[PDB]
Amino acid sequence: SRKESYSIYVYKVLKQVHPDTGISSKAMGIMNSFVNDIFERIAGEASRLAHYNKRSTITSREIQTAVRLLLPGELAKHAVSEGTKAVTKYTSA
Amino acid sequence: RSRKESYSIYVYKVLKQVHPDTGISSKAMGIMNSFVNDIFERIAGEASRLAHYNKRSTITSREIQTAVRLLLPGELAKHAVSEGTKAVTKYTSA
Amino acid sequence: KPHRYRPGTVALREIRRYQKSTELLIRKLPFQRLVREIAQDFKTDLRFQSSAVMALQEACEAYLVGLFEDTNLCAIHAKRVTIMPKDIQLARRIRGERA
Amino acid sequence: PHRYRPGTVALREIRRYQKSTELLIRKLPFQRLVREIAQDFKTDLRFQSSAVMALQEACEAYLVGLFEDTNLCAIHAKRVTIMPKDIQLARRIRGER
Amino acid sequence: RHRKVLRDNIQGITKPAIRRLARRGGVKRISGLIYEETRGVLKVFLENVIRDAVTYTEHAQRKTVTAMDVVYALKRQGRTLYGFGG
Amino acid sequence: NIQGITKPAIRRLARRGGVKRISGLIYEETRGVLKVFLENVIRDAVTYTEHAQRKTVTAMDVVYALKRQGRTLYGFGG
Amino acid sequence: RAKAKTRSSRAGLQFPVGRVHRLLRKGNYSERVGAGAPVYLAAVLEYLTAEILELAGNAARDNKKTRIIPRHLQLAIRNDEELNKLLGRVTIAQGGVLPNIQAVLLPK
Amino acid sequence: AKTRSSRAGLQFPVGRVHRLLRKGNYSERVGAGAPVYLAAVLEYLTAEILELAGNAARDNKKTRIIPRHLQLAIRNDEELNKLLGRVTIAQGGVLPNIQAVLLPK
DNA sequence: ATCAATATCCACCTGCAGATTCTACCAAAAGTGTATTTGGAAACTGCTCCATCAAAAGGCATGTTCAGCTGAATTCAGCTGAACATGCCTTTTGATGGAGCAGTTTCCAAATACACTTTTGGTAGAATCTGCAGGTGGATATTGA
DNA sequence: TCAATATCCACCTGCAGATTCTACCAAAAGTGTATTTGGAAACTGCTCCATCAAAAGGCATGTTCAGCTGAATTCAGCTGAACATGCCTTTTGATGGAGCAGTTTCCAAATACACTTTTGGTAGAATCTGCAGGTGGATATTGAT
Ligand SMILES: [Cl-]
Ligand SMILES: [Cl-]
Ligand SMILES: [Cl-]
Ligand SMILES: [Cl-]
Ligand SMILES: [Mn+2]
Ligand SMILES: [Mn+2]
Ligand SMILES: [Mn+2]
Ligand SMILES: [Mn+2]
Ligand SMILES: [Mn+2]
Ligand SMILES: [Mn+2]
Ligand SMILES: [Mn+2]
Ligand SMILES: [Mn+2]
Ligand SMILES: [Mn+2]
Ligand SMILES: [Mn+2]
Ligand SMILES: [Mn+2]
Repeated sequence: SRKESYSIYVYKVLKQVHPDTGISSKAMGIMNSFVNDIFERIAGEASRLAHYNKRSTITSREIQTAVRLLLPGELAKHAVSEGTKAVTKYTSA
Repeated sequence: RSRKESYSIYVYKVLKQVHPDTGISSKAMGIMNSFVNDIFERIAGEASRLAHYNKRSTITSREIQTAVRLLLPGELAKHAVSEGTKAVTKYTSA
Repeated sequence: KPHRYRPGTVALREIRRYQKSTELLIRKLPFQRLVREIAQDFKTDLRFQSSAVMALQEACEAYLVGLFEDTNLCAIHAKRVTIMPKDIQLARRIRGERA
Repeated sequence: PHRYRPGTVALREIRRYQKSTELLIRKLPFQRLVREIAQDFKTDLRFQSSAVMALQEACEAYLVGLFEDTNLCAIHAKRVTIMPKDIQLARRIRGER
Repeated sequence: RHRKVLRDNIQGITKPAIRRLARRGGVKRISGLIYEETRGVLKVFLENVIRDAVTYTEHAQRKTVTAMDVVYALKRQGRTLYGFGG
Repeated sequence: NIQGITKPAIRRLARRGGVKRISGLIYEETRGVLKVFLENVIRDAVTYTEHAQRKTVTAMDVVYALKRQGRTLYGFGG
Repeated sequence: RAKAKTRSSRAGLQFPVGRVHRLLRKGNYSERVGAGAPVYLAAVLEYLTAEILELAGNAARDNKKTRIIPRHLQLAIRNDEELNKLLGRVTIAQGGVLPNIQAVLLPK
Repeated sequence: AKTRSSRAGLQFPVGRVHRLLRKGNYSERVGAGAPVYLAAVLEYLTAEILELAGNAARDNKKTRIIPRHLQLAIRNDEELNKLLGRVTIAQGGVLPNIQAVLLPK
């Protein structure tokens, strides 16, 4: 059948920071868990945020407030910039 | 004036059933509403998760039942499960 | 003589008394001031529903009381009867509030 | 005809095991304990091998963690030897009791 | 239209109030240094809750922190509070 | 079977946890905790199993149970 | 048409089956919600609020009051092993704590 | 036709993140930027950990990142450690650490 | 083995702040007649899970010393509790202006629902390559002297 | 400080379990269309939040004093560590059969829709009442003698 994971993406990102480094299967498994967990945490909080404010749509504004409430200081700042950077670029050309 | 819903009416009925003589202050009623909203959240939440882990797009009394077994401790679970089932078979008897 | 209760007697009198009651133990106004200060340092020109301040005080006191229970167990465990900073620190480290 | 003094080899093991990552509980005994307990909730169950490993990993990460808090409680009481009393206090403060 | 400057309000949590809280917590004897550690611990507790609460206030584009903001802020921190649900 | 969890294995766990000296009563104490930990988790897992109407406990069932018990594990499907 | 029977009375319940059904649909828990789900949930909630009101009511009586207040809710909850666990991470405003002094602290 | 990831300039699957938000029962509707934003956040955190674990590997004379390395990067970083404080990395062990009072001499 | 000094426990009042019951309007359950979809059901089909075997070989169970740790006993400097005198500043009430929550409508810009067209990611064999696990030899760290 | 025993630490080395590649099909993701509709303005009606004034007494503050608690010093009885000895339970594969997840292929039952019609609930109003707050006598409790 088929089982989709974030492997190829984690791997792509791996090569950009450490072109020389590889990653074992057990480690790739750990990165998957990591991505799924953070995904759930952010989505889940954005879900509550929209519900508290009686909105039926989760916009980038909810994902951002969620990131702020979820990630520690510097991680939040950097994550917030990367996020608005990606949305900005996506909205242009 | 956007009316605000609550479970007070039902908490009060149930109260009269167990303690006919007893009343309840508004603060205590405030706590009871929080309690009902909290447990609903926990159960539906777990039910939601449960249905998702099994590629099921609908939450049935069966999801609510497993949620209940997972969330409530021992005896409390046994009894809540009985009342739940009893209510469903009765409801289905039209 | 005058009469003098021995040290510890009044303290036990106080435990029974406060564990019997449910009122907040920190003064209202000072606490409201502390909230507005901390808040102000995060974002300016904020306002607070009266309920919000009370919700915060209820939460802080429930938290300190609970922390002192744990702190008290740590002191006793060290065969003492006087809670010290190191006890509060041991409790928070084990509560994972800060390993 | 020589011996290491009490505690010297203990420290040596702390160093060895804090450096490694292998599971410290023997596998078979563990699998056996797992199935015995499960058997009480539902009879005739089968286990993916990876389900047993996930359990052993969690279980060992939990005990190692619990021993840290216990070591801290024992040191708190001016001891260097952990005791049931220390595991009890740690589990009490963690709210597991 | 100037409100006075807010400073040192943490000292508003007095020695007597902390002694009372320890009492309810069942503490019999209190070291002289407990009071400053306690204020420090309270300060951290409060900031994290207020920070999260104010984050919910802003996302709702309000200038007023409501009791619900605090309730969500506390629930986020696994410190669920009953009695102010609205 | 709980006795299968042996003294030396408990010593090792203790060691990775940085414990230098161990009292004789800790061993039996540890099995009790180990047993409560496993019971609470396995019970939750089998409940996810029985719900999915299976007879096989899957790594995911364990991962979901662990998450519920506040012991999130990475490496087995989440 | 036919007689209007509430789903609650149909289930032999006090708690609002309809209200609970809408909350499930609007709470984003799943794409679809079965008919028995809100009936089963309304019953569990009702059973639970009946269990703690039974116990609270007793604490009220013990303290010679006829009106249940927050402290009464605290006593009922913390004194019941099962409810205490269910609500182990919940704080009840104006509930205080249970009277409890460690033995070692009492006068020798 | 070019993917939304490339357009957003990401390595993470924007399309998949969008489908996952819609099917995860989080809200009734999903804005177009939310998948973009979310994917960026996930990519960034992913790079942060791989960067430090890569380093942990190098400091070990290893070129392949393994579980132990992810554990050393995480627990040795204040922020990452706090974020994953209730998470356990299988096969990652613990940081070498012996309480002073337990040393000899 | 009292007594005296206080703190605590109770039952008796009763008007005020709240709680409970009385009244009406909707917002929202309940009814019905379609239109759609879910997921329970046999029947199969591999995947991977138990058994069953064997060796070996670690790794564990036993006993023997005894090192050095924990816990019992003592001692006492001075910290922290109890009691007091003072008088500050939190509480308790009321009143007022007006910032800013909601509560209404009005209307795109942005999201959903479709029908296709095109690309990418998950698979199942290929084609290496990072170290695990030994070897050996060289200082180390411990320990007994 | 010596001198010996047992630990570590290095630098190399070579096979092998994983890894990294290479070669193809379908779901997913990207498009071009047609509809929908969430919730962003643009007001504005009213809560209820911030402030001010004033008076009064509950409580915080700052001291004196000395009880008894935490902390430092000994001491020795045992517990728990280090080890050499001896043995069996765990580990490692390989085979084989079978149980049982995953699917495919239906369709009758169960849900979602659309919208009309029928009330249970909720926002005050009006009416009704526990019990907070006071106040003196038991009933104790505590601590000196
Ligand atoms: Cl200290
Ligand atoms: Cl013990
Ligand atoms: Cl159902
Ligand atoms: Cl968006
Ligand atoms: Mn400031
Ligand atoms: Mn205005
Ligand atoms: Mn491709
Ligand atoms: Mn090597
Ligand atoms: Mn609209
Ligand atoms: Mn003064
Ligand atoms: Mn003296
Ligand atoms: Mn002492
Ligand atoms: Mn001796
Ligand atoms: Mn009616
Ligand atoms: Mn009274």
